[PDB]
Amino acid sequence: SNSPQEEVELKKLKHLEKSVEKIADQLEELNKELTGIQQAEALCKLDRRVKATIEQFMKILEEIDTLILPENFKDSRLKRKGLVKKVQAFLAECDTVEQNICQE
Amino acid sequence: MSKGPAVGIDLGTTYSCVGVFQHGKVEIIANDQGNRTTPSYVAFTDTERLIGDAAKNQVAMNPTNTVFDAKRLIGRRFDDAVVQSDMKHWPFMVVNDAGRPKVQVEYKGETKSFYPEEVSSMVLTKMKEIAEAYLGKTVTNAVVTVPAYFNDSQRQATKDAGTIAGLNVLRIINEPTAAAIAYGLDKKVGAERNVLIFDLGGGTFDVSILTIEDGIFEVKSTAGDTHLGGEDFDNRMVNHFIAEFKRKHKKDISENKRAVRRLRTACERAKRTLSSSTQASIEIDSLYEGIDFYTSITRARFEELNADLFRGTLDPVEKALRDAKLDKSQIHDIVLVGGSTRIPKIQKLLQDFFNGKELNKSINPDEAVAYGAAVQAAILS
Ligand SMILES: Cc1ccc2c(N)ncnc2c1
Repeated sequence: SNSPQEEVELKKLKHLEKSVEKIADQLEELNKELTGIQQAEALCKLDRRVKATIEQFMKILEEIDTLILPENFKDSRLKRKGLVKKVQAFLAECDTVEQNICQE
Repeated sequence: MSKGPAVGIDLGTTYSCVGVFQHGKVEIIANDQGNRTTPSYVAFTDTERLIGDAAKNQVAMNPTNTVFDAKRLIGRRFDDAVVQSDMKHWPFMVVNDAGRPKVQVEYKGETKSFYPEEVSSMVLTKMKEIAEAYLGKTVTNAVVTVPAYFNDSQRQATKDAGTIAGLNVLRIINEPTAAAIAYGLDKKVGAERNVLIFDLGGGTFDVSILTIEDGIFEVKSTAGDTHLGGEDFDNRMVNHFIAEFKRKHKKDISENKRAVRRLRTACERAKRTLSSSTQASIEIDSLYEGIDFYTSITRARFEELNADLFRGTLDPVEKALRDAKLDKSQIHDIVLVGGSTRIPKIQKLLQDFFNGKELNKSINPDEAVAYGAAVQAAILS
């Protein structure tokens, strides 16, 4: 049974999804420049950026964690898990970039 | 910009605060981010210098070149025991420069060193700027606070920071004294008053006993733990949760920095909630290995997890009474300062020790020292 209260939560999650789309675009640019190099000094310039992207994603997860959702709010709960799974996948992409750059 | 009033600045270990006296009331000024407190953090990046929230928010990205806890270094010699012990825990380099400590960072590609009072000036600069943005007038005159135990060297090095920041330091006042001003302890009719200031917050624990006669404040004794604070309470919640995950799922999340952080951030929100609620709920989706973490914490359990730490805050009070040569019955007023005094159990323990004596807590415990400092700034205007 769809409640007006759930709309408030869904809108919070829609903003977070939009923030993730913004950070994801930065990562796509980062991936493209890393692919570009792979075609040393350039790699530690990407270090500063991948570390910032990681942090932006970590701050999103921290914000998502502040939400407590009633089991009744099924659509919101599904949107939350989706977004967390989506962010975590991006964090694994981050870690790939980080482990490739600044290598001795 | 027109000439503005005098402000009160609480320069603290982990956070700073600024207040002004206008329209017969003290207003604690909020910063650019809307926060009433600003972290005592200064970061040096490849492109710029960040102070406060901007510096703290990027500590994870640049741990080595982000400076904090300058108050632990200011006015001290390099060979000082506190400096040697403390530096074993900072992500930044502390170097010896002719017997004096200096912090070594990488600012705009170059290796640079700053004295603790230079780093403090950068924080005081941000407080002045926070006050100017609010008033729309230029601020110079200010009252800056220092802990009652700071020696001659530590007191002057702070005055020096005010000068480097471009401030006219009207007076240097003890934090405990500024806490008594805020609650108008000095203006109280009668004889000499024995006052105990209980300070638990900003990563330090400070007990102070002062006696005030004829508008005179005298430090009769200082005690406490220089490394006890809110973060210690947090670890106990994190361990409790890590062990709960081990019980319920047989997986160790301790070795995963991101899992632990998500959990830590959630424990800080829970501890805060437990100051006003008897239970706090935590819902973390996919915490570690795809497992969701839905748990809850009681105020009772939180209290049990920190029982030794909480009780231990009374040993310092006992130590200070013995040094001031006072009985607990001789204490006229009890003042609570710092955020961690918001904890109901700490309040209960302290009130019981003082046989039901009511505690002074009306003024925000984070804003208390800065409130008084702003009252004193108005008086010296
Ligand atoms: C509301 C609130 C704020 C801050 C704190 C704090 N710093 N320590 C413990 N409890 C708190 C509660």
